[PDB]
Amino acid sequence: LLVPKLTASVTDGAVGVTVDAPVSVTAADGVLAAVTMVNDNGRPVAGRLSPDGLRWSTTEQLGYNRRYTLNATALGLGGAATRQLTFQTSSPAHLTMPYVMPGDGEVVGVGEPVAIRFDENIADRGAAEKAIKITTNPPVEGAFYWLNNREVRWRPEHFWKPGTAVDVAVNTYGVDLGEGMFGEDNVQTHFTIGDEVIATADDNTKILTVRVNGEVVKSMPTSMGKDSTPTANGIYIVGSRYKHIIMDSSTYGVPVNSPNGYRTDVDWATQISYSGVFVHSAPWSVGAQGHTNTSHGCLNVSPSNAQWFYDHVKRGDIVEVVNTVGGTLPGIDGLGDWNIPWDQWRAGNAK
Ligand SMILES: C[C@@H]1[C@H]([C@H](C=O)[C@@H](C)O)N=C(C(=O)O)[C@@H]1SCC(=O)OC1CCCCC1
Repeated sequence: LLVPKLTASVTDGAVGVTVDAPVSVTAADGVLAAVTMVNDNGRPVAGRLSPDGLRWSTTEQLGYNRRYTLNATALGLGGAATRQLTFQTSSPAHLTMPYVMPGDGEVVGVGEPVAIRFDENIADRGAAEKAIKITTNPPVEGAFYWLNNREVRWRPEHFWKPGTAVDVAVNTYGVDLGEGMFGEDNVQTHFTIGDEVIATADDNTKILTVRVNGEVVKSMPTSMGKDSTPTANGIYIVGSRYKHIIMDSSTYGVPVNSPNGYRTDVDWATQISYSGVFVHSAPWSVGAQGHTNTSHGCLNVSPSNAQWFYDHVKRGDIVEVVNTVGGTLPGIDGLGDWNIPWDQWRAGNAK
């Protein structure tokens, strides 16, 4: 007859045990008769034993900077075996919390990237990407690209197909993200791609044309950026929308008392770049809309068309600006991700 054997997922005397996975104990040639795990001061850790008695596992989150002691006894026909193991978990220098966009259960447009923003700089971008699990249905190829030291984006080559489910599991708890920085917790979100909505502003006609699944539903006279402060050409992702908002130039880097500065309250404003480009109500330029450019870069439209845009365009929908005398919107604006060529995006920048 054989004496039972105990196998644990940790070793006695281990340090830096990562807390991104449960701790388990398994019995062979016998079953687990007693398993307890206790922290540095007596408190039991929640666990569960399998019905067949062969495997025990922790069932709650294990902590950073803990000294745990595991006691297990296996019994079989051939006798008994008991082991005691003590180990120490990861000791982070710092924690970082991820924040994910878009919201859980939201329906968004075909241009919405997966966004994960950490509240600290990430030293090991590769470890962060490896810890993020993206599921798509129908499955589509996508890739990670960093906009800055804190925020990474994931998207396909082309705009999402309507009806696509997207699941984002940010499994950063217990993960070393470089230089002693560990994930504060896991986060999760799930969203769905809705109708294809692409609004094109053509400087040659000064009309913003809204197409839904390829059909024109709206044609808005617009006044874009004057020659000296033009609207950049390119693909813009629709972000947040406001029934009214105070536009403060210092938010976007420019003092109000400055020459190019401003602080003005405007109605029905849909944001389309982090640099502060909005579609919004401009009752003062209705005469110019459809004829001449007069703005600081915004897409000025009529009050009723701005409210229409607010009501009918959603986060993740697309605005494309073409034929202006401006440059191209920066790929790393915040809402300019589609201006980065796919070969460059797919190659990534985790180094
Ligand atoms: C600055 C605002 C905004 C801008 C994007 O272009 C932000 C979002 O970066 N677009 C504007 C525009 O209308 O083009 C404003 S101009 C600020 C002002 O002095 O407002 C008065 C001027 C005209 C008379 C009534 C308001």
